[PDB]
Amino acid sequence: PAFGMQRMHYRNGDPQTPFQIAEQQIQNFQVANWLHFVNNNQFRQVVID
Amino acid sequence: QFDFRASMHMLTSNLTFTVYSDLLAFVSADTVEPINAVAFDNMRIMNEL
Repeated sequence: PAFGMQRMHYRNGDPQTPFQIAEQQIQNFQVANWLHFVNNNQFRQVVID
Repeated sequence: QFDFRASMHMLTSNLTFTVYSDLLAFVSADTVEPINAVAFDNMRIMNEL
């Protein structure tokens, strides 16, 4: 709604999350970049001590 | 004139059979889980979360 885009018709069980679709469909760099970070923000498995 | 020999006819029929009325009585039908019910396009009828 902020960017005037049609409401996302998201299918339950879609392989992609809503943020992953929005990342491709959002042309604003800041919003898209934050969306990309949220999509790829993961824990790092590391052996410590 | 009544001619007994000429009036004798061998009537033929089936020895025995059984007649049934409601064919669908012999069919037990169920439906898939409605969450997974598909439409003509092989997609689920309803997809909103």
